[PDB]
This record gives sequence, structure tokens and C-alpha cells, in this order.
Amino acid sequence: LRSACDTVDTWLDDTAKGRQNISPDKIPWSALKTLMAQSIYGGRVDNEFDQRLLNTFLERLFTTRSFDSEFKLACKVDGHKDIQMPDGIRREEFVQWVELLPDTQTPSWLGLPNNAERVLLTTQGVDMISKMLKMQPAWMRTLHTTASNWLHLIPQTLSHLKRTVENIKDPLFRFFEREVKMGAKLLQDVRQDLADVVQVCEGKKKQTNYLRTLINELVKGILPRSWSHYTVPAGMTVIQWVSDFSERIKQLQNISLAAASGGAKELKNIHVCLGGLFVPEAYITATRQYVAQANSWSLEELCLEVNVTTSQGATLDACSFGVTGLKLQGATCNNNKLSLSNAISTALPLTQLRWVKQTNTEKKASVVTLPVYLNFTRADLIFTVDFEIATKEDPRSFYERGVAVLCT
Amino acid sequence: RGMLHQDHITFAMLLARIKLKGTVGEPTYDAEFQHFLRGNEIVLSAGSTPRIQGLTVEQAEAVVRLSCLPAFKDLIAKVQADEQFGIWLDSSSPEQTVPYLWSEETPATPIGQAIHRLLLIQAFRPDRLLAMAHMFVSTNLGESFMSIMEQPLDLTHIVGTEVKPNTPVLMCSVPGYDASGHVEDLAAEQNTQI
Amino acid sequence: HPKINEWLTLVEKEMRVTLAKLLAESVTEVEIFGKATSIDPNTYITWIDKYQAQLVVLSAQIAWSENVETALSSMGGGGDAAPLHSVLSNVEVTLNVLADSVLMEQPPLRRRKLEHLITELVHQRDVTRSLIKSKIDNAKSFEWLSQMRFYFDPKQTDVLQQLSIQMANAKFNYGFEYLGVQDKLVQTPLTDRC
Amino acid sequence: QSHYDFGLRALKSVLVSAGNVKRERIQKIKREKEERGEAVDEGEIAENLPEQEILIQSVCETMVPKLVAEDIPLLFSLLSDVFPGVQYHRGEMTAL
Ligand SMILES: Nc1ncnc2c1ncn2[C@@H]1O[C@H](COP(=O)(O)OP(=O)(O)O)[C@@H](O)[C@H]1O
Repeated sequence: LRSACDTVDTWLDDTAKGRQNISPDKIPWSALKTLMAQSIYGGRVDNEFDQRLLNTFLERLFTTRSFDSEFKLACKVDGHKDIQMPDGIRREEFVQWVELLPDTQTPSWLGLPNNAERVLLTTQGVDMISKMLKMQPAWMRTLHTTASNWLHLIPQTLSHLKRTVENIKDPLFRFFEREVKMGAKLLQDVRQDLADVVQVCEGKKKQTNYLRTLINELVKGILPRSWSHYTVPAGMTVIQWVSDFSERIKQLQNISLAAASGGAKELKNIHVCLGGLFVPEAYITATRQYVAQANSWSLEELCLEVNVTTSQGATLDACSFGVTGLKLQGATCNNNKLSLSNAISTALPLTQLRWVKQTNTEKKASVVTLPVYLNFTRADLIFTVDFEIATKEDPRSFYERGVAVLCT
Repeated sequence: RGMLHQDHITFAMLLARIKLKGTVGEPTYDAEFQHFLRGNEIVLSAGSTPRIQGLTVEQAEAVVRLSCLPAFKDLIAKVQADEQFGIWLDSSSPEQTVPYLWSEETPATPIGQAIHRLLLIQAFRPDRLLAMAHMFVSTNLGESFMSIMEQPLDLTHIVGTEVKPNTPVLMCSVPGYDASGHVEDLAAEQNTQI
Repeated sequence: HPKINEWLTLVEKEMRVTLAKLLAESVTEVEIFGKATSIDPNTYITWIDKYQAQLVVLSAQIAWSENVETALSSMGGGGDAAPLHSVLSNVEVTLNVLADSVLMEQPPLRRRKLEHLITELVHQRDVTRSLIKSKIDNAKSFEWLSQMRFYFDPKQTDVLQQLSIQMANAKFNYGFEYLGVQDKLVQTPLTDRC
Repeated sequence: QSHYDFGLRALKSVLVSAGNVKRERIQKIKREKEERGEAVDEGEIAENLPEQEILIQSVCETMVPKLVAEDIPLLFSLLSDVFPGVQYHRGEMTAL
């Protein structure tokens, strides 16, 4: 804030050499916007979509239109009202306007959907209840049962892919090779550890240091560090990890079974879930490489367009792949068009990722690019998708509301 | 002034309860407060909870737990009878317009009415609980009770009068915040070398 | 000055002053190559060999900055034609000469000078293309101000204060430290933001 | 693998090695043409210069030693895919 005020002072003194009044157009809007988007506030930003949102806010607020009587500081604060730009010309009246703001504030003041703070307020209320209230061997058998249930739930077999002279040239095979190999290694390690835990809980084999640490982590429900190999949300228990790992092993089993019989043809035509893949971005680049190799093109001239089907199981072209499990946050998809929604998430049934040659044409001013994050933490960016907004929406409003796609 | 902003409501509500216990003309409200604190611990079987139209499983569970209170014995009948109840349940700020769904043999004081709307808010719209709690405090301690907590902190008067030289001024900041600039500015204003 | 520190200080000061004077001579020699349509490769290579690598790149930057500044000043009326293309053309032909010079065998020092010049002229070409595409017609516009610009004032009594580097808010003087032959970086957009 | 790196440092090392390899190939071709007959021209040498072979040689000189056994066929397949036709003949250090 101090840096931004200093920038405003310096540029206003430079533009206005002591003059009492200047036209709003003569104000260096571009200088302030660029310095605040690249140096002052954009310096901390290390994400392209955060920088996009910062640019959106700066281009909304810091223009000459802010000096008119009709300027809206915020819109759709409650669906009916909006925040008006004060018409004052002195500090006192601006402070008076600030002191007269309504006490009720919603995330729509910030451009976010109103349902953004529902979970936060619910958790805060539960915490307030807990704080008000606050200031007013069997473990062997339980672990044995838990580990037996885990072993029964977890699959058993995952065979490696079969390398061949013509199989190596296929990027899909090159990536599913890593996937199946890592899955088999993790499966074997986890099953061996769980069997050792079961045998320890029966008093049949002596507990060792590794077994001691593993059991200590298991009884208190922390994911063992020897099992955590792929990216997962930080605060995830061991039950959830076991379930997710079982689902991933089932999906990899289907992948291996399909690839074993038929070759690379059904390999192209297999339905995959990006959330279950260990490195989904490698899958995306492998499909890009496959399309490029089939068409004898380059990767950098291939762009991706997404087509959300109304149903699962539709046939695919030679340059389109099908992925499932994607979730759209804060918006709904109908007929490949996005509408701003007040729901938390909408399950995309099946989306076709299609690679086509770039036409070097600019977007149609109604197309939004949405990040596809791995999980709800939005810490990993897998890739970007392009949709077209509804007939009466705004891409800027899409950016301000944090619309994004999650792989799981 | 030395508490995180999330714990202001807890201390204010405890002060409101303390003042309530000191009011000659008010009931003690032991049962309602005890339920408000420890009603989620009431064990109920899956079959005991019915499916009330317009209410999810969590809201229905909260309703059937809250029905144990004498004033909410026929809560299910009242919510089913009132058809415009869904409009309130999907309101932006339902706490401002909590409907009268509790039976009383006598017109309760505004404070007890506040506890009743607060229990209803917890059962129906837990996300709007805090705001409801705030209004509860306003009924017990005044609307301005929290007002000073919304204004910028006034270091001048506090360090000039309320702070003894023996008592150090501990300035605890969450990461990303530093109070050194505030102290330097304060010393600059008073023309005191620091 | 038999004392080690005295004559070492004299050597450092004379290094700075000599570099400043050599830069002045380099600028007054390269202003022929700039502001022109055709460049003879032989005299350009002679100028490159005569002067220091850092001084050569600095003189190229000064010449391009002055050319763009005068071109923008000539369009202060808004409706005037665009001489920036000529400036761009100048850069183009210079780059072509440089592109021809590295295609054949060169001495290692002159080869490194040529690579530095190629990098700097590629950056200048990109900046000029960006200016032309955005239709910049004012020298006070931020699209030109945001760029790093070099100004040489031959009528300054102090040789060390003759060159000024400005990037949209900041006034720096060249330190005239002898950097030898450094490994220049490609001026990516991230480098410009930095 | 823990010792794999394909960032900006590896890329810049590959580029500098490519420049050095191009220079040494130019010198070797020049010496061969001086010793065999008498005809040298900078433009002719530049036109008949296998730059893709130079990049492939630099990549295999820097990236191949770090690869594990199974990744060598994979990397050569990627080389064939991104650089079709070109092949890398490793130098023979007879005296060494
Ligand atoms: N703009 C650039 N042009 C040319 N080379 C660059 C550029 N930026 C970085 N590099 C190269 O990348 C390598 C790594 O950069 P480095 O200074 O080590 O970054 P860090 O300090 O983050 O480790 C360096 O050898 C440098 O030569």
C-alpha cells in the first residue's frame, strides 16, 4: 500500500506540476496500472491466473470512468444493490462515505459468489461452540481388523507393460509405462507392509524399527511417508488415501488389461480419469505428442479444445481423447457453454480433449480459459481449457469468481 | 484488544451470559443454553429421524434433536404447516427474520426470544449462527458493545493513560503484519525519542 | 604516489574517467552508423574492434534510444507519419550485418562482441516492433517510458555524469566499472519485468 | 530419477556445447578442405552444415551419461520423433 501511494504521488506530481486541477484523462492510468500489476502488487504473484485476476481488478478500478457519478465500485452485492462511487473531491467526504457503509458484507463485495463463506462461517460457529464448551491390547485388535479390511479392499495384481520396438514410439505407451510401473511398485510395497502389520498384530513376527514406526503412524491415522509418492492434499487421513489408492490401482489394472490385448488402438480409445493418474500433465503432453506424431506436426502449433459430452461412452475421433472425473467449480456447463452458478461444484460427465492446428486467430472476446487444478487446494496446474460463456455472461465475472476445473 | 478477531464473539457471548445471570427479571435459561452447547451429542438412531420435506438430513437431525426442548416439542408440525418456510430458509440473512416456531404460555422477554431464535438458527442455518450470536449479544449488552472492535486501534490514549511504565506493551502480530511502524509513527507524533 | 592505496585509487578513478571518455568517442562514432540506411560491414567491424565490448553495447543502446526518442518527438502531433519504421529498418539492417558477421570465422573477442550486439539488437528490434504495433506517438507514453532508455549529454562538464539511464521512474548514472567481457543475458519478458 | 534435471541450466549448457561443437566442426571441415585440394568458402560451408546433427551430438554428450539403462532407448526415440532422420555417431577416442 505504501509503495502504491508513493507511485501515485510521484506520477501525479510528474503529470501535474503543481496545478490545482487536472482532467481525469490526463491522469497516467496506464502507468499506475502497469506498475501495480507488474511491480507493486504483481511482484508477489507467481501464478498466471492470479496475475490475470489482478489485471482484471486494476483495469476495472483504475480508469477515468471512476471519476463519473455512475461508477460502480462493486456490482451484484446482494443481487439487487450495488456500491456507488463517492462523488466527493476531498478526503473528509470519502472517509464519511466509508464510515457510512452497511454493516452487512458479503463476498459479492469482493466479486466472489455469496456461497464462498458458507463453509467458513459454519466452521467458525462450530469452533465458537467448542470454545464456549471448553472453558466451562485393544489397539492391536483394532489395527489387525483395519489392516485386514485394507488388504481385502486393496487389489492384488498389477502387471507391467510389455515393451516392444513399435510400442516405444507411442507416447501413450511411454507414459502408461511409468504409470503402471510406479503403481505396481507402490502396490507391492503397501501390500507387503500391510501383511507385515497383520502378522505383527497376530503375535507371529517380532516388531522391528520400521514396523514400530509404521504401526505408530497407523494407529494414529497418519499416512506413512513411505507410501506417499504421488501428490495428495496435505490434510488427508489414511482411510481416504487407501480408498483413493485402491481406485487408482483398479484404473491402472483396467489400463494394463486393455493395453495387453489389442495393442495401441484401444490404448488411444480408453477412458481415463485425470484425478486417478499419478502425473496427469504427463498424460496431457503424451496425448499432444500422439496427435502430433500421427499428423506429423509440432507440439507448439497444436492447441487444445474441450467438448463436454451430454453422456459417457460416445465415440471419439483420431485426434480426440476422453477424460472423466473433471469438476467445474462455480459454474455449470450446458451445450459446451458455461453459465455462472451458485453451486459449489458440477460434475462434468466426460470431456473430449481434441488437438487441432493453430489458426493464429484471436479469441472471439467471449471465450474464457480455465485452469484445471489437480485438487481443491489449487496448488498444481495441470493444463488449461477453453470454453465459451453463455449469451449474457462476462469473462471478467468468470475470472473474479474463481471458476476452475478440478481433476478430482 | 489482545485477542484474535474470531474469538471476540466467544468472549462477548460469555459476558452476555454473565450479565444475564445477574438480571433479577430474567430466567436462568439453563436448559436452552445447555442444549445450545451440547445438543449435537444427543444420540439418536437412524430410524428415529424422519424426512421433513424441504429439509436435508442434517437439518432434520438438528430439528429432531432440538425438539427435545419443551418449547420445540411440535417443531415438525410447525415447519410442515408453514409453506413459506423455505423462503426464509433460503434467505440471504435469515437471522434478521427468524420465524416464531416455539410455544410459550407467556410472552417471553426479548432476551429469551433471542435464545430461541439462536437455537432455531443453529438448527436450521448453522452458517448464519455467528451473526445470530452477534445479535444475541446486542440484546444483552447493546448494539454498540462490539463497535469499538471495528474501529482502528487508538494507541495514543492507551499508551498514555492505560499503560503503566512497568507494564510492557506486547504487540503480537500474525505473519505478514508488523507493528514497528505503528510505534515509530506514535513516537513521531508525541515528539518522543525512541 | 608510492603508497599502494594512493595509486590504486588513482588507477580506479582514471579507469572510470577513461571509460567515460572512450564511451563519448564511441557514441560520436556510432551516431554515423545510426540514423542511416546502409551500413558498410567493414567500418562497422572496425568500430566494433576499436572499442570495448561493454562500451560497444552501451553505444548501440544509446544510439537506438536517441533514435526512438527523436522519432517519437517528431510524432508529437499525433496525426503525423511514422518514422519508427525507419528506426526499425535501421535495427534490421544492423542485425543483418551482425547476422552476416557471425556466419563466418571471427576472432574470439570480436565474436563475443558480435554475440552481445546481436542479443542487444534483437531486444531493441522486439521493443521497436512492440512500439509500432501499439501505435505509440508520444515520448511521454508509458509504453516507451517503461522501456530502459539511455541518454547521452555531450555538453556535460563531468564525463561520469554524461550518460543517464532511465526506466520509467528512475534516474541512474553509469558506474563506469570496467566489466571486461561479461556473458550477456537474453532480454526475455521476465528479464524486463525484473 | 533423483539425478535427472532438464531445466534452464541444462538447456543453456546444451546450447553452449552446440555452439562449441559447431565451431569445432567448422574448423575440422576447413582443415580437411585445406589439406584436400584448395577450395574454401564461408557461405558454402554454412549452407552445407548439419546443425541438427550438432544439437543431437550436444544433447547426447550432456544428457545421455546421466540416463539409466532403460531411458536411453526412450531418449533416442524422442530424438527420432522431434528430430527425424538425424542420427548421432559417437566419437571414437582411439588414443584415449
Ligand atoms: N534471460 C536469460 N538469458 C540467458 N540465460 C539465462 C537467462 N536467465 C537465466 N539464464 C541462465 O540460467 C542459468 C540459471 O540461472 P541462475 O542465475 O542459476 O538462477 P537461480 O539464481 O534462480 O538459480 C544461468 O546459467 C543463466 O545463464
